[PDB]
Amino acid sequence: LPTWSRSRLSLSEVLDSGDLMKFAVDKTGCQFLEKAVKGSLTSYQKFQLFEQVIGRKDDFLKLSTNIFGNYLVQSVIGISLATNDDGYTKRQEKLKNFISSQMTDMCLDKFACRVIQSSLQNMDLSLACKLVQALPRDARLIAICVDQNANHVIQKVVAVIPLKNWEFIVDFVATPEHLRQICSDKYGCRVVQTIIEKLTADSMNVDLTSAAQNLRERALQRLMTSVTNRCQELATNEYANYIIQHIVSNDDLAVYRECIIEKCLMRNLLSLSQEKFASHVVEKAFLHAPLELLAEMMDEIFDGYIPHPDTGKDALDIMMFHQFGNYVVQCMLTICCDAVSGRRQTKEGGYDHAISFQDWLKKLHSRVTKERHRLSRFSSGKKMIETLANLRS
RNA sequence: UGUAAAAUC
Repeated sequence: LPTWSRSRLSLSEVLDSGDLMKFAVDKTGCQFLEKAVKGSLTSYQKFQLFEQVIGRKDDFLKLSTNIFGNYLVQSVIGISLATNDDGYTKRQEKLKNFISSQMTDMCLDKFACRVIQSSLQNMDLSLACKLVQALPRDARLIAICVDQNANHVIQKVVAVIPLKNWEFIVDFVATPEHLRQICSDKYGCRVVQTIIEKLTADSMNVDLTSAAQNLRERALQRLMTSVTNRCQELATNEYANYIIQHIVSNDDLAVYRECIIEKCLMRNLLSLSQEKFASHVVEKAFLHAPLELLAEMMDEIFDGYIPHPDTGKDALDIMMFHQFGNYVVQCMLTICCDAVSGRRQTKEGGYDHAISFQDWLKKLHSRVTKERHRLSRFSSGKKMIETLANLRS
């Protein structure tokens, strides 16, 4: 802090001194400015703030990447946008040019990415769209998606910019090798998740024109083709299993839920049920499958696999006592008890499938009855016994 | 008996 600067200090003093940049990167100095710029500003105070804070590229970049300064930058941007005077256009154009030119570097900065984010939602839409065009289209875009901070720029784009402007991001991410890298990442998955939700024709998109719905659909199909083509890899992955679960769980993605079940899960239920990550996906599939697929799933567990040649152990034996598989059997049982007890719809496709649920329940009850002694050794076993006991009444 | 995210004074 400059020598000449103690409480009861004026904003004009700071602005006139030429020492703003020193205040803005200081904890106490920036604390002062942040409070001062909330008050009533005259035209000239605003003019000076515009010039010193967002007027020259280097100082703007210096403050934007600063732990304290980035807040002041955001406040002054807000004030610039609220001041519809004659210099309005030149200021917003300049701000767009500054960020545009250092896009990647600002995205990857812990503090500057915050400046990018408030600019995206606050700037006039037409100028915010130009910021989006400045996103990199190479390895650097993956870098942004997998960064714990930068990924939020992409999420903000998805939230507040119309799809046409970021369609290149959808196609970039659907590129097989990009999808593999991004979906194998903790933060990269969050980016794909938010895109999927934006691209879903849910109650949140009813404000779209039909042309915009058509655009949304194409982008959805292109992304989902890539997702379903790598479904096996994604369903079993530590991070991307959550995405597959979301797709299977969401009624508004019903057709993709079915694609996944048919071409990924079916015939692999026994093995997937024994995976740490995929076992959760299998549960979701049971919970949300349409009746016809559900019947195939059940039939696969009860009679899809040949029992062990020596011991006579079947798929259901393995699963009941497996560290992860036991949760799938509990899920199967709970579905059946919910159906038979009315807690779950049994009609679907014009028909009441109650008889099928009773069928599957009887099988499970017969198995649990015969194995009650071994099952009572385990928490899962006791849970199933109790589930069945609570049903009788 | 079994997993992620929710990121700045």
